Amino acid sequence: SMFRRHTVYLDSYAVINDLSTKNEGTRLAIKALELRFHGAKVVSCLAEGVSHVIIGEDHSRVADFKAFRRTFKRKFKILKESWVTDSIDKCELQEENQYL
Amino acid sequence: MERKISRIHLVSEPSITHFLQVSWEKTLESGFVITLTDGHSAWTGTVSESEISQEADDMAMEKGKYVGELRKALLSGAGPADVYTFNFSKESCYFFFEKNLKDVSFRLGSFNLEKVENPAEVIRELICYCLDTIAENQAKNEHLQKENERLLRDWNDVQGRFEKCVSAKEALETDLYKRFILVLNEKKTKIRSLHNKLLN
Amino acid sequence: MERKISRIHLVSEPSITHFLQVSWEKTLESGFVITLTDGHSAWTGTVSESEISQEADDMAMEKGKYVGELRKALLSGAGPADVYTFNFSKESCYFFFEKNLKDVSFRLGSFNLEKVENPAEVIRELICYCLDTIAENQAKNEHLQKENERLLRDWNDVQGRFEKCVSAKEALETDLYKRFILVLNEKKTKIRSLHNKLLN
Repeated sequence: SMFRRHTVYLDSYAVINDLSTKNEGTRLAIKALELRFHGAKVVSCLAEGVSHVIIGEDHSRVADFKAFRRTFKRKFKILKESWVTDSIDKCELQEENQYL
Repeated sequence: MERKISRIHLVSEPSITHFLQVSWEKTLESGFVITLTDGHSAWTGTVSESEISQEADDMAMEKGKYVGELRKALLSGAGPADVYTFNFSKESCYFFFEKNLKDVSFRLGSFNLEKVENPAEVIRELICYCLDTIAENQAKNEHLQKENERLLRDWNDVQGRFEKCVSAKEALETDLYKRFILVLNEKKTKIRSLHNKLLN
Repeated sequence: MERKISRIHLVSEPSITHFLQVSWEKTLESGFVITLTDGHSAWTGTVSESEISQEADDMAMEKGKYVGELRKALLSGAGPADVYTFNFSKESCYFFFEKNLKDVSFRLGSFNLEKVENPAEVIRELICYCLDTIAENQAKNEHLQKENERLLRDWNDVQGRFEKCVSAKEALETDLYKRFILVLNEKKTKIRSLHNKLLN
């Protein structure tokens, strides 16, 4: 239940807020599955309730997320895939500042 | 522009092997250009749809079966038991191929090839095409091997993660009941205290 | 026993591309036999430990690095920034290649070749080796494709199993929590009812 109060949105869709564009990622799908297994909340639609964002090696969408978060009242955080892996390995929530 | 290179042994010269190159645009039915070479001389001929249709009509069978036999013979697609004999008269440049069957033979086909003034050009083209296809196949094999290695690594990692999670599931299953028991025991202790106070 | 065949462009006749094949037993250190083919005529030569050592001695460079350059040049290992120019004096059958870097030439080797009476056998061997390499590469490609398909199917099955496991875990947690919270609410209502009697 470590990720109970930390909702995570993953860049598994080429176009945001569009279910018809599901990607065939390899690491991303497994990481999302594990994160939801550990109690995290994963939403296919990016709404105002999103608090954390996970992006893989694809750095092309970083600018899009940085532009979107400006309009959002609460700005989310973009974290690398290493944060969740380290959290599972150490069995506690690592600080995101080292993976932002 | 599909192409196929095969090695054949003419009955006239069984001590050496000749190379037959067959090139067709879309399918063997439409037509194909064949070239027979031996490293010193080359003979190039062409066969069109009309010639194939006439040969099939003369042999009195469906076009599909004749095309299949031609594919099995010229393109080296022979089955486990299929013997094809290729004869080539160099003086007349007449190249025919037949199917051997026990003690009988069928004149499957015949063409009239013509010599090319520069066999070196065609030999070089054939060798260059062979090298190019070899390189392309090697690159494709390397890419496939890399993909397979990556898939194996990812599968192993996911298997380990699943192995951990399956046991974590039962761990949580056991922990939840104990937590509920503790909280309910505390609440029942409060209930007992209140009941005793009321009794007093 | 292995060999490598590459395309070599002569400065004298850049239009026609020759084919240079180099074959060795275990490594270039022991030696290698080279053959230059054009399509109508061929030339053959050999190099051994003594010849390569002599060729390295006259130049102030390490033998290992020298054989490295020889491998980079003759086996088509030149990179984008590496350019090599070859010359083959037919009259004297004298072969030599140099490296063109920063607009200055530098000799790398000087081989002596001997013409072959029959050039129709070397070409036949080259074509047969190319066909065998194509066949083995195709077989390897088919095997790799089958392995890739199997690995993809296994990965998909594992992902489906993981999804099923996580769904089952979430359902179990939700059911247990709903049951526990209902029991806790019942206990809380009992507590409130008992406390309501204190004021009375």
